[PDB]
Amino acid sequence: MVKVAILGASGGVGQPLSLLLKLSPYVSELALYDIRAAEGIGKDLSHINTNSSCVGYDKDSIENTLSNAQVVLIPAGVPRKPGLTRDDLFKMNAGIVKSLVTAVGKFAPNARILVISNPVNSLVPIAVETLKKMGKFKPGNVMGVTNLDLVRAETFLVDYLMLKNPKIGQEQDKTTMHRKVTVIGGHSGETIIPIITDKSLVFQLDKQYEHFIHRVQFGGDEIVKAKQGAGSATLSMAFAGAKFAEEVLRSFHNEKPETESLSAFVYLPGLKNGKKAQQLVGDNSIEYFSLPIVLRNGSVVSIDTSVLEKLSPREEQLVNTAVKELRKNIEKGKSFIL
Amino acid sequence: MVKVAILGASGGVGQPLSLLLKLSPYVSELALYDIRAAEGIGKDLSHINTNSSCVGYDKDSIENTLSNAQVVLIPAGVPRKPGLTRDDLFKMNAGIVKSLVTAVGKFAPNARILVISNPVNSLVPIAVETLKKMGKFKPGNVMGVTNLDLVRAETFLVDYLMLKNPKIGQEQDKTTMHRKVTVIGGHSGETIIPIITDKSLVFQLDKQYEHFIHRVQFGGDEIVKAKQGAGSATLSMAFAGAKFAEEVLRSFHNEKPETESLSAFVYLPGLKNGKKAQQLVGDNSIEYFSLPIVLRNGSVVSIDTSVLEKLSPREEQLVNTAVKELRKNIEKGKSFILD
Ligand SMILES: NC(=O)c1ccc[n+]([C@@H]2O[C@H](COP(=O)([O-])OP(=O)(O)OC[C@H]3O[C@@H](n4cnc5c(N)ncnc54)[C@H](O)[C@@H]3O)[C@@H](O)[C@H]2O)c1
Ligand SMILES: NC(=O)c1ccc[n+]([C@@H]2O[C@H](COP(=O)([O-])OP(=O)(O)OC[C@H]3O[C@@H](n4cnc5c(N)ncnc54)[C@H](O)[C@@H]3O)[C@@H](O)[C@H]2O)c1
Ligand SMILES: O=C([O-])CC(=O)C(=O)O
Ligand SMILES: O=C([O-])CC(=O)C(=O)O
Repeated sequence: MVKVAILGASGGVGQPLSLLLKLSPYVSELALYDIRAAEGIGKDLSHINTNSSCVGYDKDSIENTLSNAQVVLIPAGVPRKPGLTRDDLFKMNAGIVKSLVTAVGKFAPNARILVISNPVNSLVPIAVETLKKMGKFKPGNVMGVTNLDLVRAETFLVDYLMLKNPKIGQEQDKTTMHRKVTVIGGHSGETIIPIITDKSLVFQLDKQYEHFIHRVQFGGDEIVKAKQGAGSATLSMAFAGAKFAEEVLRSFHNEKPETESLSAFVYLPGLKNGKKAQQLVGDNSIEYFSLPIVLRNGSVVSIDTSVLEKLSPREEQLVNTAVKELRKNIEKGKSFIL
Repeated sequence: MVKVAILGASGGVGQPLSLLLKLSPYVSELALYDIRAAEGIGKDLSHINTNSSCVGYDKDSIENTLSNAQVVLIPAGVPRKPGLTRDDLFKMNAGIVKSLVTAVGKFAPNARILVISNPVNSLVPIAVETLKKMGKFKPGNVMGVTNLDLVRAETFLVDYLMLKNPKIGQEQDKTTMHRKVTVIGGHSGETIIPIITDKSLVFQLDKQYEHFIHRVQFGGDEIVKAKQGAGSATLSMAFAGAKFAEEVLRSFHNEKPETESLSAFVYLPGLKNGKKAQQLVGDNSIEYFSLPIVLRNGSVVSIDTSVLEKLSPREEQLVNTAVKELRKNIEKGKSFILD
């Protein structure tokens, strides 16, 4: 059935991501690539008694890694650290994503590409425009992994209900809260739009609602601070990213997604209902948004816009703020490569 | 239901181990402790949408880490390195285990203590002899985690079958192969004893038997070599360690273990059928061996000796060489405390 490659497998995200993917029953080969250390990490994980073969490859061996792959996860990139501006991160990461995605376009042009590298809002456009340049772009096959934002929302909605109201918070199970909240937009504090779909819950949060919003939005900053400068979220990204990959993998075996309204940052003009999404977010030419997606054989075949149809006034304002930032993020991406 | 603490949570083994423990439905509170970085790693994991509450703690907060902990995982240690002698490696890890186990004795004396630190064969006797001296030693509660040996055995059994007979290789599920192989003894190449139960797997293996047996025993080395001196097994360890802790945690909630003949390195004299095990291994005073255990409520209540009762002439030969070296491993640990 399905070969997964992981480009950037040896990093803080990449190792535990590789570990979690070795545990997936949907994977048949697992290939790990990095500029260093991947062969040892693959060997390490090949001892695990799950059915997948796991090989890591050296820095000169991206082709062996990619050849025949159906899904390509990209945790490669440079993470936030104290000596580094957003613009530093943007340019270094843009080079990485370009080379790795050019490698995909040459060695496995049909694979579903799941981009973890940050800034997702501008690097996804880099991915797409690189593939378009190559004549290799399939819009269903390029996904910005924004699912860590959904993981946080689920977690924080329970943690904020516990605080306000130990009554209601008892009955909440963090593992199933995706029934009650959906995250859309982009992946930065200006662009993350948490949409509580259970309107009762919005009211029960009361004055903790605005804190909840802010917490989901700035979760990235929170871990950077916790890790005392040197480090960003790694382990929980690995988790979120493997969860998303597992939905993409499910969809090769004709199975229902476990997350209701699973979102990824996708190219609206190439996907069904993208034009309706554009209108619904108030901007007729915006090219990318993180929105709930429908998967078949690991490709996005439609966008489900339901969550855009019942926005509160407050949420409309979050959308508006997101759109204006996103337009700039996208343009910075496209123009770095055009 | 249960509070879990991880001492050494920021290391190569500890971070992935902590992530897997965050995903356990059996855990109420997950507490992480290291000489460095454990607070950020706890915060990172706290964002994961599973029900456990995860908090990390600085080097001076082992007190709050251990308070009400019922299960303590110890991945803290120094791993193998291109530089280090056997004896210098031992010295460093001995101090770390004595020190962390003392704190357990002081702040969570009832906890089930799961020792991942290596050398397991000597570090588990150090934890016991530390606890005895404090008057806080319960034999059911100290377990050297040897589960990675089982994991490799399961996996190399299939890898080796494939290359011999693909018809049968392909028939196997790497994941449930703890019904067809059980590992006993110690955790080192001289002490690991893979008992292929289901015998006709041994004849298909043919001259790949001695090759397989050796692959399992020297798994650690293989990773050290594959990581080109700079690290040992981490992620597979976190996996094998987390599975093992899961069986421990599972036994708190009236559930059968998922792993048949689940082994761990335990103190024979303090344990039901421990005497029977010593006889069956051909050493009446050997105080430690990794053997299938029965867990009631986190604690080892008996040793199941079945697996020693029926042994090939080759398997008794493996028991023999393991016991000789284990005596020295156990003495090397006991004397570190009994000095
Ligand atoms: N999408 C999200 O929600 C989210 C969350 C957390 C982190 N991130 C991002 O994920 C990325 C990785 O973070 P980390 O903490 O794992 O960083 P890291 O520096 O620990 O690891 C990145 C890895 O990428 C590898 N790499 C670099 N260039 C490469 C190339 N050309 N080919 C293959 N591999 C290469 C490095 O060797 C390293 O092993 C960062 O860009 C970070 O901003 C995204
Ligand atoms: N049982 C097994 O089968 C098995 C398998 C693999 C590794 N190991 C062993 O596990 C240990 C960990 O290896 P690793 O690769 O994670 O090493 P590492 O060096 O990556 O991790 C060691 C961690 O232990 C911490 N530590 C040291 N002293 C401490 C103390 N007093 N209190 C709290 N934390 C402390 C360090 O700060 C670090 O975060 C080693 O001894 C290694 O050989 C055992
Ligand atoms: O904040 C960062 O740089 C990494 C990230 O995307 C996150 O944790 O959300
Ligand atoms: O070999 C080492 O040094 C670490 C270990 O215990 C293993 O991988 O089995």
